Parts: sequence; C-alpha cells; structure tokens
Amino acid sequence: MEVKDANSALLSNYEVFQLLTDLKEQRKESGKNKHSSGQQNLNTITYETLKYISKTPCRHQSPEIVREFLTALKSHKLTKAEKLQLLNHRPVTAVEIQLMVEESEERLTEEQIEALLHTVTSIL
Amino acid sequence: FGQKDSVCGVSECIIMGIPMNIGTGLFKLLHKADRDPNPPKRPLIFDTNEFHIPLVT
Amino acid sequence: DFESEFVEVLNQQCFKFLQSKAETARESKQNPMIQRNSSFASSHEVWKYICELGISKVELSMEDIETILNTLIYDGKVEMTIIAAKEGTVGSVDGHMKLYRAVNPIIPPTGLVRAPCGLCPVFDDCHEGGEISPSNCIYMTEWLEF
Amino acid sequence: AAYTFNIEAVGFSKGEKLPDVVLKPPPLFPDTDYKPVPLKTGEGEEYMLALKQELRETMKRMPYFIETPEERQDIERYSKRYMKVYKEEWIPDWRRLPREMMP
Amino acid sequence: KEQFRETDVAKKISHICFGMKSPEEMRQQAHIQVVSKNLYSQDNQHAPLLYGVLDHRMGTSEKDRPCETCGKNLADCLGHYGYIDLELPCFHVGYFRAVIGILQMICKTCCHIMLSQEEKKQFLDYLKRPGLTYLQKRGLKKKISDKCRKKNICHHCGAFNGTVKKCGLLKIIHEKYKTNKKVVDPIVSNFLQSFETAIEHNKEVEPLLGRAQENLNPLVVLNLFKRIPAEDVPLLLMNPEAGKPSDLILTRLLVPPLCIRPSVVNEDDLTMKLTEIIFLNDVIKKHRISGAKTQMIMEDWDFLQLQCALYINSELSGIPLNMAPKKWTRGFVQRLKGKQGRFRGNLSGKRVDFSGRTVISPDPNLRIDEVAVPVHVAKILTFPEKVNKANINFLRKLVQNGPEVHPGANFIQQRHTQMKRFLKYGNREKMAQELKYGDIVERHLIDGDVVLFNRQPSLHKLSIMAHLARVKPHRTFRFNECVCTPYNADFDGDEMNLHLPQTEEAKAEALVL
Amino acid sequence: TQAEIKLCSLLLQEHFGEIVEKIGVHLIRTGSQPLRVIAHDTGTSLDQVKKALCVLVQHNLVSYQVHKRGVVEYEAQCSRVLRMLRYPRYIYTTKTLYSDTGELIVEELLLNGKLTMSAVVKKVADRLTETMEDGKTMDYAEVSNTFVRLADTHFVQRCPSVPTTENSDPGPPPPAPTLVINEKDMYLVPKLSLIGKGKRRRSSPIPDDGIYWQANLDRFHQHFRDQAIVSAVANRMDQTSSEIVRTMLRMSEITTSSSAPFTQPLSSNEIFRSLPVGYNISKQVLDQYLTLLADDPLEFVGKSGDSGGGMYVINLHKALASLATATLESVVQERFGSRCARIFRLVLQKKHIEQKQVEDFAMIPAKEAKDMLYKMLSENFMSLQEIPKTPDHAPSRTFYLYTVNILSAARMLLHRCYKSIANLIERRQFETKENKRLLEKSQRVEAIIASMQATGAEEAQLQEIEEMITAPERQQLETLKRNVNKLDASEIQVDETIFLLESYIECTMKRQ
Amino acid sequence: TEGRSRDGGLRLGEMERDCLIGYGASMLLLERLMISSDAFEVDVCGQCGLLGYSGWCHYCKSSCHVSSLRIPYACKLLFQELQSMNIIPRLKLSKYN
Amino acid sequence: MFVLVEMVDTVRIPPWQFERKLNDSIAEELNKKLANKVVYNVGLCICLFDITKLEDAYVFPGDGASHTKVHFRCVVFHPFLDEILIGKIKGCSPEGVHVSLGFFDDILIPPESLQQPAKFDEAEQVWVWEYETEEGAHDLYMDTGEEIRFRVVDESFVDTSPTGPSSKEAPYTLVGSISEPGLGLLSWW
Ligand code: SF4
Ligand SMILES: [Mg+2]
Ligand SMILES: [Zn+2]
Ligand SMILES: [Zn+2]
Ligand SMILES: [Zn+2]
Repeated sequence: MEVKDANSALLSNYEVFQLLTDLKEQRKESGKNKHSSGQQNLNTITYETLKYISKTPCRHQSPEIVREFLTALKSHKLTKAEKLQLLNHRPVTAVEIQLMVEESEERLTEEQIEALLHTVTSIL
Repeated sequence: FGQKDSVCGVSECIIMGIPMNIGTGLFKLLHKADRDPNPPKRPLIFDTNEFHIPLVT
Repeated sequence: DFESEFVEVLNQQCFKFLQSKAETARESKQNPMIQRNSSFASSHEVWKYICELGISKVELSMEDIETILNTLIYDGKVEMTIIAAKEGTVGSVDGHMKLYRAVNPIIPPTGLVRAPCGLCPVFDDCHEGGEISPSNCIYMTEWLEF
Repeated sequence: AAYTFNIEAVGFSKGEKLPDVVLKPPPLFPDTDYKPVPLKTGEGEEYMLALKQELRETMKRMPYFIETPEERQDIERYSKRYMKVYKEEWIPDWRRLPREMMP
Repeated sequence: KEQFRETDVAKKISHICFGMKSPEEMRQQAHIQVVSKNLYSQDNQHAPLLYGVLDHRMGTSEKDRPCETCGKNLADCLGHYGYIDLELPCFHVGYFRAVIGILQMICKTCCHIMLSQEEKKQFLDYLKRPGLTYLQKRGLKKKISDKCRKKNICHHCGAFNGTVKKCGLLKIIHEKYKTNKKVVDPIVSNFLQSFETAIEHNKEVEPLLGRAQENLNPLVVLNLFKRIPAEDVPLLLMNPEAGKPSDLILTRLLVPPLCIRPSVVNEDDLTMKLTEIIFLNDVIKKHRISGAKTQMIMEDWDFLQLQCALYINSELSGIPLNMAPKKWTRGFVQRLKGKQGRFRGNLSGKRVDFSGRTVISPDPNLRIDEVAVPVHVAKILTFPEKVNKANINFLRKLVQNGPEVHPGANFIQQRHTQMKRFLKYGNREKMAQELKYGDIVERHLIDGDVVLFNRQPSLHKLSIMAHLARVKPHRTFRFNECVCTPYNADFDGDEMNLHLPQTEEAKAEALVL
Repeated sequence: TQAEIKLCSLLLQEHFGEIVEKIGVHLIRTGSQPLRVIAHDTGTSLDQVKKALCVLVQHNLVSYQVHKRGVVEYEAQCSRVLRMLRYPRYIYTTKTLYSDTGELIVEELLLNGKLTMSAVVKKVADRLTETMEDGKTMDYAEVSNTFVRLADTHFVQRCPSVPTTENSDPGPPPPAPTLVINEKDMYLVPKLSLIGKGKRRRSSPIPDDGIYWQANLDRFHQHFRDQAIVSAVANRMDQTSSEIVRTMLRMSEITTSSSAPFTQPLSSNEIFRSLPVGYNISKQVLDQYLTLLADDPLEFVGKSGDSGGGMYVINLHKALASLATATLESVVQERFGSRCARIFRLVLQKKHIEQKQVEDFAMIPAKEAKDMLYKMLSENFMSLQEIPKTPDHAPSRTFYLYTVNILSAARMLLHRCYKSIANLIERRQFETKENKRLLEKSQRVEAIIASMQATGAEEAQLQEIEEMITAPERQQLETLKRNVNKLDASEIQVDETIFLLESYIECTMKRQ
Repeated sequence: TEGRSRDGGLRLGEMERDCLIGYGASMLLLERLMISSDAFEVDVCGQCGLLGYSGWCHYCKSSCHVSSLRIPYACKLLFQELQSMNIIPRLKLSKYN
Repeated sequence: MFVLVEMVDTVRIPPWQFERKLNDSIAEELNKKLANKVVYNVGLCICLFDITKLEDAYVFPGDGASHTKVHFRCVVFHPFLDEILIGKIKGCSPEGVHVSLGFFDDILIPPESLQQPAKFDEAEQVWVWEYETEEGAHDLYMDTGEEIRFRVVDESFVDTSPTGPSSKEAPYTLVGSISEPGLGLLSWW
C-alpha cells in the first residue's frame, strides 16, 4: 500500500451518509463465513459510523440542498473549512459561529453574523 | 569498496530463491478477468472548484 | 607513597605562604624589578617556615619539601628559577640556589568545559537519533535546570 | 568452566579475585563527579547574546534566505495570511558571476 | 484502534549492496546489551541469564522455550542481535589489510591524503566515468597507492610521513624518526634528546632509543580515521554511502542470534569466544582500577584483539606462542570456507527430501515413458493434492484407505491451519467426511504421477528426465531398456535417484519440458 | 571532518535555508564539481541550483575557477562556513574599537556579504535613524569618515576585482570573468562627493560600481590573537607589562604577516615613545621590564638583537603553543580533577616518563595514579611509546613511555569542540520545535498587544491576555526563553576555545 | 541430514542443477532447491535494506517499507553470519512489473 | 472531518472468485482489509469510496491467485487542526476527560485545556466546573455521557508495533481543547 495524496478533498458528512446508506442497501444478503475477521471489522465500523452520523444534522439533506447552500454562502468571504463546518453542524445561535469562524469579531460584523445565521437556517 | 552485486544472473537467482530469467521465466502471465478499467467515478458534491473561489487576494 | 592524607595540607599551606609573600611584594609596589626579586621565595625559608609551623610529629626534612614544592609547581601554581649561589644563608645546593614565586594561571577556564558536552563520559556514543541523543540527554537536563 | 586462553597468562597466580559477573547493564547516562564551570557574564558578553538572536531574526527576513515553499497544506486559514510575508528580491551582480548563472 | 499492518507486497529482490556498519548503528540494530558472562543460572532450573549470551531475547535454539517477548516459535523467528561494548578498541582481522593501505595513503598527522591537487583532479575525474567495474577499482587503488607511497613530505601540513608496514599480528608501526649517516635533521634530533628523564632512571633505554618509532594502536588510528575529510574518502576508493573509514576499527561488536549458534551441538564455539571477550572486557575494566602495570594492560589488550581475531578467523599465521589456542574452533571464516561451509556445502547444492534411491533392474513391458516404483517407496513418497470439486470423491476413498493400504494417504491439513494431522489415528471415516474445499491431502504416489529420475554422475541434460510412475510389487525401479542410452545405466547394481515434485507447476514443467 | 560537515549543515540551514544548505553540504562533502553534477547528484531543479550557487557565491562561501574545455568547477570553503559562527564576536569587537557606526558597517557587510561603499553608507545612514529622534538626521559624511578609518585599519577590504575586458582579450566573453585579486587597490577607498540624509521609513549612475567591500576576517583573527597574548601576559606578570606588550603588538600590527614565525624587531627607543601618556615610566624601568620578560621561560619575547640599545621582538608560535597548552590542560583539569591535571603537566614537562616515576614525582598513590593515566589514554590525550627489546614487540619484554604530544591532542580537542557546538545547536532547535505551538500562540498575543498599543490601548485588554490560557504556560515560555538564551550563550563561548586551538593548528603547518 | 542411516535424503548436486538449467525449468529448479529443502519467510525493510520481522523493521523503527519475501534458510543464515562479521548485505528490493 | 485519500495497493484476488466481475471483488477485498484500521499517516479508514484505475492482473509464480494494482480513494476520519466536533463522554480520569466520538474512542481532553474557574477534583473521578451564581462546584461531567462540543488542537501518531523480539497504546491519539467560550456540553450554551 502507498499513499499518493494524504489530503485530496474535504467531505461533507452527507456524502458519507449517502455512501454508507448505499453500502447498507447491497450488504447482508450473504452472512459472514468466520474465515477472517475482516467482515467483522467492516460491519462494526460501517454500522457505528452510520449510527453516529444519523444523529448529526446532516440527515434530511440532499445534493441540491448543499448546492444552493454553497451558492448562497459563496458571497460571504469564507474559507473552505469554515463552510464545511457550517454545513455539518447547523449552527442556530451566534456563540458558535464565533468558534467555527476564525477572527469572527474582526472579519465579520454582527449584522453579517446575523445574516449568516439567517442564511444557514434558511436552507437546511 | 561497497560493490553492489546484481541478482540478475542465473546462479545467484538459484541461491536467493527467486525464479530465473531463462527458460519459463522470460515472460509474465496475465489473468483475463472480466474487468473494467477506468470505471465511472462517484461524484463529489461538496468539494468542486466552482463553489470554492479562494479567499485571499 | 609517604602519605596521601598528609600532603593535602602542605600543598595548600606552602601555596598560602607563597601567596602571602607575593601579596606583600605586590603591596610594596616600590620598584617593580625589586618587587620581582622580592617575589622569589627561598627553598630553605619555606622549609624553615613549615617546620616552624609544626603540624606533624615526624620532622619535615628539607629534601622532602624539595619534592613537596614540585607538587606546587606541577599543579601550575608556582614557578621555579635557578640562580647561582653568590650569596646565601646556608647554601644547601652547591654553587646554586632554588627560588619559588606564586603565580596565577595563564587563561580563564576554557569555553569547552562550560558546555556539558566538554565533560561527557559517553561522548563517543552520542548521535542524532540514537539512545544517547542531544534531544533527550540527562546532563543537559541537569545543566539547563539551574 | 575452563577457558581456551590460560588465565595464568593474563594473571591471577593465586587464582582468586576474579572480576565479578555483572547482572544488569550499566545505565545509559552514568553520574559524573564534576559539573560544567558556570558561564561568563558581563556588559560585553551579554551584548553578543542579544546580537546573535538579532542575526537569526534579521537573516530570516533578508532576501538571501531562500524560502522553502509550503507543501501539501491541509486547509487554508485566515490565520495563514498573517504568517505569509511577501519580500522584495535581490538581484545578483551578473558581472562577478559566471554566465551559466543566468536563468 | 488497530494499526494497519500488512506485508504481502510481492517485491522481488534485486541487488545486494555490500557495506559495513558504524559502531553506532550496531546499537540501533541490536535489542539487548550482552554484559554477563555466565551462560545458565546456578540452580537446577538450567535457565539462561538476563543479559548474557544465550539470552532468549536473541531468538531461540530449542523447541521448548519461545522467543521471550512473543509466543511464537523456533520455526518462525529470525533471531535478533545483541551488542558487546568493548572497553578498548581492536582491529578487525578482515579489514586489517585495508587499514594498512589507508594508513599508507594518508598523512599520519593532518589526516589528509598525500597527493597534489592536480593528481586528485585526475583521479576524481577518472572516478566519474560510467561503467567503472570492480576490476577497474582494484587497479585504481593500486595506481593511487603507488603515487601515495612515492611521497615522503606532505603537500598540505608539511610534516614527514615514513613507511607504514605490518610488524606482526594486529600491530601497526610507523617509522617517523628514521635516521641516516648524513647531517641530522632537527625533527629527529629533538626526539632523540627528548628521552632525558627516561635515560636518567633507566639504563637500557640508551641503546634501544634508536629503534623507537611511532606505534599505531587502535586508540590512535580510530582517532586519525575520524578526521579524514569526506572529500578525500573516495580517493581511498570507499563509497561513503556504504561505509566510512572510521568503521574499519571495531569498538562495538554484534553477537549472532541463537539460531546461528545452536546451544546443543554443549555450546557452540562462537558462544565460548564471545564469553571470553566479555571476560577480558571485565578483566581490563578491573585492572584499570586495581593499578596493574602497563605490561598487564597491554597484554590483556593484546588478548582482547587476539580473541576478536580468532572469533572472526581461526587460522591466523603469526600467532605468538604463549597465546595460541589449545584446540581447533570454527570461526566465521571456517564456517564459510572449506568443503562443508555455507557456500559450497549449502548454497550451491543442497539436500532435498521427497526423494528415493534404489537399485535398478530392467523391464521392457512398460512404455518408454514409465518407471516402475516399488510399493515400499510409494507408500512413503507423497504428493499433496489440494481438494477441489473434481477429485473430492477420489480423495475421500484415499483417506479411508489410510496409511497402509497402497492407494491411500498419510496426512491431512485443514484450510487455514498449518498443523498436519497424521492420518493413522482417529476414525478415518470421520476425517473423510470432514473434507472441505481447500484442504490438502498428502496422498500416496499413485499411477500417473510425474516423478523425476536421475543417474548420479550427470553428464548431459538427459541424465535427468521425467517418467510417469506406475506402482509394482518388487523392490527395484524398473524402466524400459530403450532408455538406458540417455542415463548410461548398465543394470549391474547401479542406483538411480528419484525426485517427486511437490507442486503443480513443477509437475507441469517436468511433464512438458 | 564529519563533525565539520554536520556543523556546516546546521549553520547553513539556520542562516540560509534548506535548498541552499543541500548545495552547500554537497559542495563541502565531495569537492570540486561542475554545475550539471551539482544538479544531478542532488536531484533538485536547475533553477534552485542556480539561485543556491549565487547566494553562496555572494557571501564568499563558494569559489570558482576555469578549467580545460571551458567548464566552471565550483568549490566551497569549509573554513569560511565555520567562521559564520563568530559573527557576534566580530560585531562586538568592532563596537569595542569604534563607534556604533563602525558596528553597523561591519554588520551590513557580514549580513549582505558583498556591498559597494555607497550602498553600505546609505544603509548605515538609514538604520541610524531609529537610534535618533527629534528631527536630527544622520548624514553620509561622518559614516564615510568611519568607513575610511576601518579601511585604514584593514578590518574592511575590497573584493577581488573584475579585469578590464577592453584591455584583456577583446572579443567573445568567457564563461567566467576570471576574477583576480589586486594587492594595490585593496584599501584605496573611492572618493565620494554625494551626501544625503536617511529616510525615517514613512511608507508614503553609481561612481564606485563594481567596487565591492567584504569584511577582512584575517585582520579580526590577528586582533583576536593580539588580545589573547595580551590577556595571557596580563594574567601572568602585571598590568604595566601587559600594556607594554599591547603597545608592541600595536606597533607590530601593520608591519608583518598574519602568519609569520617571528615579527619585526622593535627598538626600545620607539617602544618608549609609543606608550599612551597616562603612564609615569622611565626608560630604565622599561629596560628592566623587557629584560625580565626575556627572563621568562614561557618566552613571549626574545632578544634577537643588540644594536640601538634595547632591541626586542615578540614571539608568535611559542605564545600560541603556550596558550594551546593552557587550553589542553584546562580541559583535563575540569574533566578529571586537579590530581589528574598534575599528572598531565608532569607527563608534559618531562617529555617521557614511566609509571613508577609518575608515582614518585607526583605524590599520588597507586590505584589512583594509574587509574588517571589510563583514563587519559582512553581519551587520546596521552600517547604510549613502547621502546622494543626484540622485534616481536611483545608487551612482556619492553618499556612503555608515556608521552603528551600537543599537536594531536589539540586536533582531538578541536574535533570535540565542533561536535560540542553541533550538539548545542541540536538541543536548541529541538526545544524550539517541540514548543513552536506555544511560541506561535505567544506571537499571536504579542501581535494583539502590539497593535493599537500607542492609540486607544485600554487596560482591560491587558487583563484579557492574562485571562487567556497563555498564563499557565508563561512559566513554560520563561523556561524556554532561559534555555534558548543559555544554549546560545554557550554556543558563543565555546568559540573562544575553538579559536585558540585553531590558531595553533594553523601556525604549526607549512603549506608547501 | 546426510546418509541412509540418518534417513537423510538425496542431493541435488552441482551438476543436476546445471541439467535443470538446461531444460529451462525455472519453477522446478526453484521448487527443488528452495521449497523442498528449506522454506522461510523473512521481512526485508525496503529503506535500510536490513532484515526485519512481523512487518516491522527494528532499525528504522517503522512499518511503512517492509516486504514479505520467500528465501532459502541457507541464505538467511549466510546474511546473519555476514552481519555478525560486519559485512552488511543491504537488500535493495526493486518491484515486479 | 472526512477526507478522500488516494491510495494504491496490490489486491490478491483468490482463484475461487473468478466467476465474479473484478470490480466488485476488488471492492470487497479492499473493504475486508482497510476497514476500521488506522493507516499510520492518514488516519482511520472507514470504507472504500471508489476505484479509479485498475491495472492489469498479473499471476505471480508459485501462486495461482491473480494480483492486480488498484488505484482507489477511501474515506478517512482525519479531522484537521482547529475543528469543532460533538460526541459523548465515556468517563473521567485523573489525566482528563475521555471523550468518545461514536466509532472512535481515544479523544482525550487535558486538564490544562479545561475551563479555567475550576480545574480539580476532590479525589473524586468526575471532573467539575464552578460558576458562582448557580451550580457552584457541584456541576459535573456525567459518566452517562451527554453530548459535549470540543475543538481538536492536537493529533499524534505512534507506530504501535511489537517492540522487541518476536515471532497496546492507541495508534491514533487525538487531543482537543474545550476552554473556549461556547464549548463544553451543549446544555451550557
Ligand atoms: S549531547 Fe548529551 S551526551 Fe552528548 S556530549 Fe552533549 S551532554 Fe553529553
Ligand atoms: Mg555400472
Ligand atoms: Zn529474540
Ligand atoms: Zn601532503
Ligand atoms: Zn529499516
């Protein structure tokens, strides 16, 4: 094994939700054989990862929700990794966008922060 | 001197336990599996280039 | 050896006497050539001084202090100048005289011994990634603490 | 047990007081009796200590310091542009340098 | 939670870059520091000590006690190294002829190489061309040693460099202060009158002060070789990526693992020599405190060097008479060289199993591609036939016939289990019902298995061919007499070897080619 | 010189960067190489090789020649890379002998490598503006007056100059301009009438072109050797004798080589006249001083003359031998104790000795004498001799003579000093790397306190940084700062041992 | 082992190896002189060239370069006898394809 | 907190699986080998994403199984520095607050990064925090593990291997901070 790229692309948790949902759709038609402990590992990590994601606010989302979310969020001078966290966590108040955005009190005016809260709550 | 000796020759291939290049080792075999090279890729939804014009000037 | 527990007081006491005489000659400061001639101490006068101190019961012979003063020189603390014996109180050496003066060492202690690398006993086993590495030494961790 | 070499050729004519059998290897850092001489301080020796720190903070900002480029960085940050400092580039005297130095 | 470790990478080995280790990579290689001298503990438990030789953190050499940080066995453990810290450095008896050459090529004072800048510019450019082989480097080392041995003054420090030559077993002398009948040079005149206090308190110094020169010991040539500049190392014809000149003097010493020196041979000769090296290290470490003379220190140091030299090579020539061994021991060279060493004994041609050897006798009733194997050989020689869909019903019968009726089997191996259940015990009808796809059954040699067949002085390539075996009752290999001309067999009590290949690729290559 | 290569790697990586230290280390390690094989044997791109070679040849770190068929073979100087470590001592000695202007001149020279006179006086006049206030600007003329005083005293010299190509082979240009050093115009300053004022950094055609200046490091080494011998005499005899020795070296400054076995002789009649006027001394007491320093068995001075009354020389190689011997005995005294240093000086003075003779002379018992002898043999301070009876060279039938050779032990001590400074630099970089997160967080909070500090700095934000969680680890920041300060100070102070050893190993060599 | 009384087994000499070379039977010669004499898996680190164990090179302290490699036991014995003599074989493994 | 990692690998396809299309078998065999394991420098592989290039299927000598070199991409739990997560609490310790993140277990919060008005326990396991007006010194980090919100500020790789002669610490340790305003439990803000 060899890694050509440790960091190739960042993922929303909706892509991983859809991936594990499509993996569940074709699994468990032929059970484990007790020939190796690889199927045990795959079943446990797929199950528990999907169970963790299923209590996040990345359920009930769609591709076009993320499309229009990045579309409305494009005009706000934010980074990639901040838009990722804003898509994942669904912030509802202003105390946590102060966390998720670096130098919030210096780049973003309070009215811009309120418009950002409205932009987040309006789409998701 | 640190003179590096190849194991391309026949006798040291017999010593080191690797199959030699003469005889039935001159070529390589391939399995003709029902395969599909370059299959279609799963689409990235979040990280494309059109939604992520960079921040710095 | 004569005794190792006994020479440790004579090697200090002769140095105290020589440093006292150099101190008096330096505070004289009248004529520096005369000051330098008064800086030389007699080989016989120091024997007469130490035997008058009288710390040992066994009598300190002059030929024994003739080698006790060698340990004063070989610690790098006094010199020795041999002149002819034109004038002398006793004349213990036939036609010649031995003189001793208290000196200071030439330089301060060098910069190598200020770093703990200069005093390492496993110096030839220290490398960048091994067990004994400068990134995890004990001698520096003691040395960088206080 | 007996040895290939004769012990008598080494020594031990009495045959006793052999060197003891060590159980545990000695520690990595033996305790030394002596310590380093403490350092020299003064109004002249302290100025070199500050000037040497000024040399690092100056020569890292001079154009002669060829920067290594950033590689495979994970995310871009707004705290990243505080780090990045643009710097004017010096020009070599091409008359003193040979011809193959030209780009 | 669990780290991703997998190694089935299937790279093949390509080429073997020889070299040498510094003393401070031996510490990075080895696991324990061997300091103790007794092999086993004192009591009846017969267990080895914790930091000596025969410690089982250096692998194992017996079936009983596993390698002592895992629970896996003799048949899988590579063995592991330990290092001995020598108290005083010693010459390596293999590299000593190269230590002499490096000392003859460099200045013994400033540690540069004694050449003009122009000759260095010549030879460094000659070292740049591609296709530089080992014959060419062997010639070039002599051509540079010639131009180094024709100089007597250094072109860099100006000091004098006399001849360096071997003055016996593991000693190097350097004639710095040679004299002549001419006007005496200052540099030898000061050294001749520098002996004042030695002349004062001894008499025999005064005749012998003409024969006094510079003695190079490992304490000094290890100091010199650390100061050779790395520019001047390729002119010593060493690749600085595969070795350094400081590495030819050993001051730390690896010990081989237990699988290289078997404890029941009692102990191997290398274990005894390593025990004696540890003992001489303790002797010198005690005599550096107890105030022995320089005669005893230098004698013990010589012993330390003679023990390392006999450890590597036990056939030295100039051994002094009060220090020779009593018995003959295998050093590493004597277990490499010879008729029964590693190369000629084990690498070139090695013994194989699944073979037989019987007297031949003629039988024309066979076809020309058949050999008649006796029953008492075909019950022993087995072929591992993997169970698949085509032959499950055949191998059930060959398991039920057991190990004594002829068309039968001797073993059975489960799928992902490497243990072979020997097929005499157990109700064999239960083992015949428990065959899954992928089990390996070592059936007997049956009619139609390809077997190789060989008459022993093998002149041309038809001294070994492959026949299709058939089993027959009597006790001789019986082939058709039309095949006597390739083997040059003659049926007068001649024996011919049998070889049964154990792999389907080996069967097919034997049968076709 | 593996220790030298490691130390040069650390110094180039600190003061120039990574993709230049690769080129510097390769040029030190293999030697004379043309340009394409610096590229191929390292593996980097060619443009980086070009930029690295130009930034090395700017600071006079690599040289270059012309060979057969028109190739340019570069070559690095290991000694010039090693002298990058002594830069704060150079900047301190030019601040000692001169003003702050002469400090900043040598600073701009050692930082830029090669500058013209106009550029360096412009930069000095610019950088002195922060040191002043209240409308007063620094002008070029008083900077130039110090620059010519440096050039007269030969601390600063001119770089080797280009040849006039209209006089030297007019036609096609060679691949390399073949610089030649002219002995004539080293210290001939170019005259300047252009004067001006330094900008205060508000953020809102050259007459001496090609004439570049470099710091002459050999003159600094000569001055350092002078201070070493002066402090040696000042610690041995007296202050007045030391001032006489300082005056003799000052008169020996401009008139002799930096590498000469004996300097120019001096008549005492001009030794008397050259003394600064603060001393109340006569001719006869000066004669006494000179003839009593000639009485010294350390022999810093020699007679070497009779005409003109008092004729006196000062010794160079014997003085450096005395200083190197003092360093070599100081390290033994501090490493093993006084009772072993006694044995070392004993085996030094009596040139050859045996064990019974040491035990008799030294007043040191058995099992403590031989212990220290063998500890000094295991550290390459003290050689054996082994005068042989038979040619068998057996240990049972010979005599072992202890011997201290000063040259090999001084080379060994230099090799230990290089690796010592390399280890200190390793420890400093390791501490900075393991604490760089707290370091950058401190950089952030000092950037917060730094911004709007002059205008509108409320006292509440001073508490908000103290309320911030950097305050538990300000203990760790103080520990890191005092550790880095102590390691940098020791890295400075080992150079005093390095120079005193390197001068002796330099002066015992002939180069024939 | 050696003879009949030890139940020893026969010998592929230096001449039958030549005869098997002459047919071009590569895998038969491999099987005879490795698999049915002494088979052994080593793990060779690809960066330092030294041998390791269980997918772990003790020298470099890493697991990101080692490779599984079938080898005769006589060859491993040769390599460890040479490393004890301070003649280091550094096995530079290339690749297939 | 999930990334794609482009990796190459050799996948040994055993010969009883030749009746099935190769792309499904490569995906099955790579999921049997990379799932729930920590790759040393990229993180924790969840499952395969896709196969992007599938080279030729060699057959090596001595084995009938077809090996092939596969270019693929895989989703990996590797949260970048300064990133906000939410997860349950497993338990408290003298070393800190052991935070579970569903599938992943070793997220440790040091005491130096807890909230500053209280940093110490009364020789009790559960870590506390003190506010003056309400819930003075009796607020607590319950072992039932209500969801907290933290911020990862450090990650560490150890190469967990059997050190010593042969033939349990976590290879992916992740250290976060909680001391910023707004973090902690979700019940507090
Ligand atoms: S790095 Fe550590 S062990 Fe090595 S010399 Fe320095 S203090 Fe001693
Ligand atoms: Mg016959
Ligand atoms: Zn082991
Ligand atoms: Zn020379
Ligand atoms: Zn390795």
